Amino acid sequence: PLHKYPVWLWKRLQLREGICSRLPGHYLRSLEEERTPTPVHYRPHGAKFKINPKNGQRERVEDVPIPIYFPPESQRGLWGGEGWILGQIYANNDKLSKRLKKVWKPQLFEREFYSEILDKKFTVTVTMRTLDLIDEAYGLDFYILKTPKEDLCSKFGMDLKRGMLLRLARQDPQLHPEDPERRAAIYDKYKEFAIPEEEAEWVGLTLEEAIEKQRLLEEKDPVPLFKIYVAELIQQLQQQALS
Amino acid sequence: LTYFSARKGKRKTVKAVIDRFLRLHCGLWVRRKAGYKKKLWKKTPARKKRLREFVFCNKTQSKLLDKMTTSFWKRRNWYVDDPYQKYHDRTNLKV
Amino acid sequence: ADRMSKWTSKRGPRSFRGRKGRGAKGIGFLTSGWRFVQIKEMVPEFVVPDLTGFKLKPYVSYLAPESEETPLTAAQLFSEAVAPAIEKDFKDNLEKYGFEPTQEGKLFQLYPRNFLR
Amino acid sequence: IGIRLTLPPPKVVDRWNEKRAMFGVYDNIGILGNFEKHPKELIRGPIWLRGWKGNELQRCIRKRKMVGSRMFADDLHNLNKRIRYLYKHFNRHGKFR
Amino acid sequence: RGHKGERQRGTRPRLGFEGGQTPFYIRIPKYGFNEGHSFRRQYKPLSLNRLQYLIDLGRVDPSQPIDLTQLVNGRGVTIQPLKRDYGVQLVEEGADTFTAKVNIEVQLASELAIAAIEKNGGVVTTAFYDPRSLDIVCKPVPFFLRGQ
Amino acid sequence: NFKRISYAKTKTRAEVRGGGRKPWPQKGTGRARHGSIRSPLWRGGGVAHGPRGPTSYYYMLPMKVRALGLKVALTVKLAQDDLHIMDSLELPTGDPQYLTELAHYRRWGDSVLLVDLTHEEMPQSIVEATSRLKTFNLIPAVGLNVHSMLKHQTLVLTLPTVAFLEDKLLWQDSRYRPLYPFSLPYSDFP
Amino acid sequence: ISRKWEKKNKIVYPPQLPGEPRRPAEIYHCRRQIKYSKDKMWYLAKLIRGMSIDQALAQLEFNDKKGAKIIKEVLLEAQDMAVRDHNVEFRSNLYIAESTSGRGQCLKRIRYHGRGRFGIMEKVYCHYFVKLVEGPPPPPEPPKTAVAHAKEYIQQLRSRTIVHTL
Amino acid sequence: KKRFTPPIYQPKFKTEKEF
RNA sequence: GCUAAACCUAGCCCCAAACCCCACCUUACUACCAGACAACCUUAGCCAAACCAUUUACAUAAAGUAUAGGCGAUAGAAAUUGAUGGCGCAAUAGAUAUAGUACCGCAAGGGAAAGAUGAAAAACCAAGCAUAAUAUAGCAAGGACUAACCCCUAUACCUUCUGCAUAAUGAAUUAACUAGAAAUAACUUUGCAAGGAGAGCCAAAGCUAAGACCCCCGAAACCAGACGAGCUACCUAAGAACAGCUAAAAGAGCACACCCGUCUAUGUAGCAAAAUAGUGGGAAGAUUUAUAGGUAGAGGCGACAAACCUACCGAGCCUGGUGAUAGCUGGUUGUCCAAGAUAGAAUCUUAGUUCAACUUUAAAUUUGCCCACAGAACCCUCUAAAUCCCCUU
RNA sequence: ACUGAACUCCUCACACCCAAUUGGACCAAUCUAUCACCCUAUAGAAGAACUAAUGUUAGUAUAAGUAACAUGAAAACAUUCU
RNA sequence: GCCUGUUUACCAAAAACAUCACCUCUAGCAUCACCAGUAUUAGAGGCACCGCCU
RNA sequence: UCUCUUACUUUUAACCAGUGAAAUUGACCUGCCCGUGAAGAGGCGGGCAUAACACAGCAAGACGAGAAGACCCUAUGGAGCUUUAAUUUAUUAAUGCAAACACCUGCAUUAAAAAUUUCGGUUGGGGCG
Ligand SMILES: Nc1nc2c(ncn2[C@@H]2O[C@H](COP(=O)(O)OP(=O)(O)OP(=O)(O)O)[C@@H](O)[C@H]2O)c(=O)[nH]1
Ligand SMILES: [Mg+2]
Ligand SMILES: [Mg+2]
Ligand SMILES: [Mg+2]
Ligand SMILES: [Mg+2]
Ligand SMILES: [Mg+2]
Ligand SMILES: [Mg+2]
Ligand SMILES: [Mg+2]
Ligand SMILES: [Mg+2]
Ligand SMILES: [Mg+2]
Ligand SMILES: [Mg+2]
Ligand SMILES: [Mg+2]
Ligand SMILES: [Mg+2]
Ligand SMILES: [Mg+2]
Ligand SMILES: [Mg+2]
Ligand SMILES: [Mg+2]
Ligand SMILES: [Mg+2]
Ligand SMILES: [Mg+2]
Ligand SMILES: [Mg+2]
Ligand SMILES: [Mg+2]
Ligand SMILES: [Mg+2]
Ligand SMILES: [Mg+2]
Ligand SMILES: [Mg+2]
Ligand SMILES: [Mg+2]
Ligand SMILES: [Mg+2]
Ligand SMILES: [Mg+2]
Ligand SMILES: [Mg+2]
Ligand SMILES: [Mg+2]
Ligand SMILES: [Mg+2]
Ligand SMILES: [Mg+2]
Ligand SMILES: [Mg+2]
Ligand SMILES: [Mg+2]
Ligand SMILES: [Mg+2]
Ligand SMILES: [Mg+2]
Ligand SMILES: [Mg+2]
Ligand SMILES: [Mg+2]
Ligand SMILES: [Mg+2]
Ligand SMILES: [Mg+2]
Ligand SMILES: [Mg+2]
Ligand SMILES: [Mg+2]
Ligand SMILES: [Mg+2]
Ligand SMILES: [Mg+2]
Ligand SMILES: [Mg+2]
Ligand SMILES: [Mg+2]
Ligand SMILES: [Mg+2]
Ligand SMILES: [Mg+2]
Ligand SMILES: [Mg+2]
Repeated sequence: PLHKYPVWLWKRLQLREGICSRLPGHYLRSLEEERTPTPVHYRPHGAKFKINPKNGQRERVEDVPIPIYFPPESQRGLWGGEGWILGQIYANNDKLSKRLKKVWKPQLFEREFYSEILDKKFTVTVTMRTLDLIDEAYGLDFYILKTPKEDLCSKFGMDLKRGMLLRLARQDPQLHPEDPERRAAIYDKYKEFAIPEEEAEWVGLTLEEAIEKQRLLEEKDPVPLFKIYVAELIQQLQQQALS
Repeated sequence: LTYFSARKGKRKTVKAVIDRFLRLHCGLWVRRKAGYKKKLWKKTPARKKRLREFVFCNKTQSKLLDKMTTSFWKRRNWYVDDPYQKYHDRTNLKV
Repeated sequence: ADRMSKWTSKRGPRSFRGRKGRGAKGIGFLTSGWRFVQIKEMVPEFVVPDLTGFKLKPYVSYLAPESEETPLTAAQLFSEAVAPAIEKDFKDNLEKYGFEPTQEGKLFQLYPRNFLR
Repeated sequence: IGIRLTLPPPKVVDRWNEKRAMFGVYDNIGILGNFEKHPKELIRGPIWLRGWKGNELQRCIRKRKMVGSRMFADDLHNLNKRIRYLYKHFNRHGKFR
Repeated sequence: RGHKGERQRGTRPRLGFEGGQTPFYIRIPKYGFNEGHSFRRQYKPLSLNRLQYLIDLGRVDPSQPIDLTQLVNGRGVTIQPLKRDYGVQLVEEGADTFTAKVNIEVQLASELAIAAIEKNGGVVTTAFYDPRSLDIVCKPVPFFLRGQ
Repeated sequence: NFKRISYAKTKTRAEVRGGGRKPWPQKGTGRARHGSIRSPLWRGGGVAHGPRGPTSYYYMLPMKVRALGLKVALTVKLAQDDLHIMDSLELPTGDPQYLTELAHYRRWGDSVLLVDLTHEEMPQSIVEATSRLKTFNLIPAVGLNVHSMLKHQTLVLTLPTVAFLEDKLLWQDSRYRPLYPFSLPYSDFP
Repeated sequence: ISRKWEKKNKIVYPPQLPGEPRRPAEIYHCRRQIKYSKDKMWYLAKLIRGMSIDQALAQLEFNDKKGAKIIKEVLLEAQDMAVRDHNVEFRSNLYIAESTSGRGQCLKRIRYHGRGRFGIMEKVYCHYFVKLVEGPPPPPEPPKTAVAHAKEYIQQLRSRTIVHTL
Repeated sequence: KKRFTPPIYQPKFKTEKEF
């Protein structure tokens, strides 16, 4: 027979049914949205149309992203959308020659970064692209807050984003205690990224982590039916006495 | 050739034919003589003139090219200024 | 080579045959020298009542009225046990009426059940 | 001995049941109804061959294209293999070439 | 099916294969006969004979400005914009016996066709139509149903 | 045929369960060479050339051809004295016995195809009379078809149905070649 | 399977007219699914064909084949039922008009051979059938004498015609 | 080389059938 | 008259619609003790290119178009357009399924067969034989005959082949099953007609629709992922065995158990898918062996014999790609009639194919064959049968 | 002189003897639409026809009642003996 | 062929493989083999006891 | 062992009783000689012979059964192995240049190791020529 729904919609159906259904709306929308990552390993075309030299006609041109493999070690570091390129090459760059499997790996450096919002020194395996992006963003905190998930491409990066956003939302006095002026200066500097604490809590959570968080939120020991029956009987007797 | 394509189920055209032969709507296929650009220094003027000419094809060659090209290539084309416009139809042809 | 037959302690070498049991619940532990220390508290003590004078024979007389089945419910138990006292003291601290906040501290805890049968 | 020794049970066919009696009605829905509905819209059956016809390879290609995502795993594997085999047969085997 | 060989086995080589000899369709040099065919503009011919026939049968009304929409509606010409047709070209055929006075707008026109139209008191103008406008003008009702 | 969709399918040797391993080696066994126990030769094997998938027999005759077929059917009925025109299909009563007796008295055929202009306005009397009958079938004007006209011995038409059929079938004569489907708006087509 | 031989005992003939020869009694008996080869049973059957019941019993009593005992039991049962049910006056006035053996339902077993190969054994079973007819056994067909044989030859000579002519 | 074809055993039920 | 024969429904196929008490990860199905170890990583190959090496597919329309491509086999868009059951099976069929059971394999895994009464059971026909063995002589029949045989005539069939009774292949026989799928262009028949078509497409009588049109089994192989060191190769842990005699701390001698297998005989569907009897080598050592563990196939292990790795290892087994491919062999199933044997060229090509020639069908037209003179070379001194051409007939 | 073909004649009737291939006329059975109603007709369809593949499954033959297989002896069936 | 031993389980048990002995080459070193070792050691090999010559 | 074989015992064997396979098998009403022929006849031509049957031996023939010959050739069919066969270095080891302030990454070069694939045709069979 035939399935009622296409197999590619089964994950979305599971999202719509169950504890995933009880997950907050903003988190579900963040999971759904699939904005394309910034080009890293391919040069994007300048425009949507190009005059092809062969026949001198205007043809639509599309940017097909190069598949990127992110090894698990990447999720413990900050690679600026950079990963392993697992592909193939033609030996001597001629298609009439042998085809060979080629893996291009990024150059990883161990560096230390200071987070003003977190007030903590983090040692991170980083790429030169990530360093350049940090310089462009004018700091690790700015880079973390500005970069979306699809470009940050790091569970550690998203956890840092969640921590920074949570501290911004709560205006935590734990940021530089006994220095309220400095704390206020930092919070004002990173004000524009402040969001509600409710959203900041779920920012950057995987689906499994969100499921666990929701379960831990809604886990309640069953109320004894003694209390429910007592309340109902008290209410009924109150009605009898009143009327 | 591909009689039924795997994506559309249609008959495919052999582009090698399109790159070498011209079909006249009457059913005639025009071609250039092989070697017309080869070793012209050793070829005589008459041979060069023979090789520089556009040549028709046999009945069997025409049938083969028709089989190797799809119907789109056999349509009636009203190009703006076609150098072969007058040759698309036969005149005073008996049988 | 026999896969469809149940795995029992009768099958296998000496070690297998000794190690596997038949479902009997443990009664104690093993100390040095393979000496079995039997713990009395782990031995199920059958609390058999005194049947002397009991008037309920195993079978019921066929000349007995038939009554509708009424599976006891939590609401029914509350009505028959707690509701009278609740009404009396409402006309005139749920622990006094009977509610126990936590099963802990009891010999027979209802959940997780810690008693046999 | 491949022949039965008894007459088969009589087969009675109701030539005037509802289906036979009303068969063919609305086949001219288009020409007789201002062409609001095409007669092919009266065809009830598999989604991938409603008002469409083709050989086995074309039918398999259309089935995979239209309902392939909703097919069962082994059925879809069988359909892919059938498409592969039919491609090879129709494009590489036959008397005429 | 024959006897053994590839023919009976149903495994004879592809069409165009010549047993290993360089095929006919490959030993002929490549020439740009059909280079840019999909980019060459095509204009359907509209002979003055056809125009007179349509006018005489009333399928094209000469009392109103005649253009591509009116020709298509009268079924005097069949335009296929998807097949790189860019419109209609007037053709001198039938010029001698053309007598209708008409205001016809086409895409291309021959000198003799223009001369005939103007001699019969009519007016002729050549108007360009890019593929999208050409499709819309040839089939206006579908465009109006598109809602754009 | 055009509505026909045969749902007959057989498993080919690739789809029959199992049959992956070679039953026995090529040589030395003294038995016939085989590559799988599910080849068409084997018991329980596949079907070499069987019905494959749900197959459609859909094909469309030209609408002019189908309209001409309707016209020819009507002419055949009239010439063979099976066509009966009516002012209206209103019956004195809804009793099927009355309709059957009327047909028998008028010497109609064993089967009568009654036609009315539109489904909605069909008289309640005739609706009730024909709902219980098997060989008397009531259809709207839009439902007329050659197969039913031939299956039913006599064809009963009303005057508005006659006008409807005349207009619809005659339009095909003297209609243009379509520019686009007639469902879309035209200058003069309803 | 077929069991017509048993049914053959249930046919009832119409009463005979007074001026009609007395119909000899016919008794059909059989034993089914005997653990014996029908080929071996056939020899015993053929041996007892056409003989009186007593002679057949005497011959079988002193035969070493296993089937002999079974056939003797079947013949004794046939005699008993002929006397009790088929109104046969004398036990000894019966002769074996028909005696045959038929194939029974056989079971298939495996015989193991020397190199992982095998054969298909057949646990053979056979049926046995007898028809007993009342009256003395019919006399054996006498060997044809020289006189009769020469008479046949002369008849053949006289039967000659002028072939392929008017 | 040495050419050996292993014996093929028939299914047991065929010869284990009973009345 | 025995074996037997049949049977109708158990169910299944394709669609539509619709989204779907206790025990058990240790040796699973085992009540009850200090954990830490936790997952992402391009498919490949067969095959096609007649080799193979780059390469080779995984609603309609635009369109098989733009493009890609040892520019070759082939691959191939987008803009834009608008989107209620059965001429199914009915127990060798239909799911493998009465069942993933029985059975087979260490394991992965492979994988069956079948039943038929009746409202109530609390009622003639396949093969093979038997009835009934056989008579001189012969493809077992035919012509016949008064007559079965005797008389005369007659070299089974299929495939393959130049040619088969061939002592070339296949076939014991019965029942059942078992093998020609389709486009382009043509042909026939309709509809309409300078237009046809239910958008797109075609059109210098076209166009729409229909009819007709291309098989089955078989490798050795290749790749991917699993399963295998209970056999065997080697190794690890901790064990066990080795009488007696001679000699003396021995890779010592004779010789039991034990291990092996030199030679002979038997056996060769065997007792045995490697055995038996005798004979023989070692038998305190580099020995033999029980137990548990380890090394896994682009591999392991190897006192190298290309040994052994679960009976078939020049590289295991199972599953999948896979209906691999095969120019090679075999097979390719109703009746009847008709036409039908014929130069060569190219080809990694001579076991094949394309073109030609021949052959078939349908159609248009007018010359086709036979052939009278006349005519077609000297080199060369002479020189064949003949040939070409060719009106008439 | 005679005998002597499927040559020829004779009386009647004529499509009724070439492999591969090709053209054509019929057609068994099945289902479907209408007929028919002791077996059919006109059409539409198709898993549409088996003397042959060391073909698959099942039955039964041939080899063949053959090759092979088995129980130490007596007895009271207690027991004894070899 | 030095020897005792090993080998193609299922056609070859041998002159073949190994073998003490001798010879060539590589390696200056530790926490999973080599190795819990360190040039008189370890590994990769050739040939084959010893003895005489070259 | 043999000249040179013989005698006996057991098994086997033959007969009786029980149980009861396998390969094979186109159909067989299954003779000899000569000749013929697809080049060696039970079946064809000319002769000869000829009641029907079991049972036990034999191995001259049925080009006997068995394994779709291992020899040989062919296939643009495989696979194993070797290479100074073609194409590569994807993998390792070195270096050199970048990048970073030895390691890792990118790019080149050199080796080891391998990997994929092929190994034309005519031919008085094939090879050599
Ligand atoms: N094509 C098709 N129609 C089906 C199938 N099952 C049911 N139907 C149709 O479903 C309709 C209703 O089925 P019924 O059983 O009569 O009624 P129902 O139980 O309400 O139906 P459902 O809602 O479909 O379960 C009828 O027209 C059936 O023919 C099926 O498998 N295929
Ligand atoms: Mg053949
Ligand atoms: Mg050939
Ligand atoms: Mg070549
Ligand atoms: Mg398979
Ligand atoms: Mg295969
Ligand atoms: Mg099946
Ligand atoms: Mg038998
Ligand atoms: Mg290839
Ligand atoms: Mg091929
Ligand atoms: Mg698109
Ligand atoms: Mg079945
Ligand atoms: Mg019979
Ligand atoms: Mg033969
Ligand atoms: Mg042969
Ligand atoms: Mg044979
Ligand atoms: Mg072991
Ligand atoms: Mg000792
Ligand atoms: Mg020793
Ligand atoms: Mg060696
Ligand atoms: Mg060797
Ligand atoms: Mg093995
Ligand atoms: Mg094949
Ligand atoms: Mg003929
Ligand atoms: Mg004569
Ligand atoms: Mg068939
Ligand atoms: Mg048959
Ligand atoms: Mg067969
Ligand atoms: Mg027998
Ligand atoms: Mg014998
Ligand atoms: Mg014997
Ligand atoms: Mg030695
Ligand atoms: Mg030794
Ligand atoms: Mg060893
Ligand atoms: Mg050996
Ligand atoms: Mg050994
Ligand atoms: Mg040996
Ligand atoms: Mg040596
Ligand atoms: Mg016997
Ligand atoms: Mg001879
Ligand atoms: Mg004999
Ligand atoms: Mg012998
Ligand atoms: Mg013979
Ligand atoms: Mg032989
Ligand atoms: Mg062979
Ligand atoms: Mg060889
Ligand atoms: Mg090859």
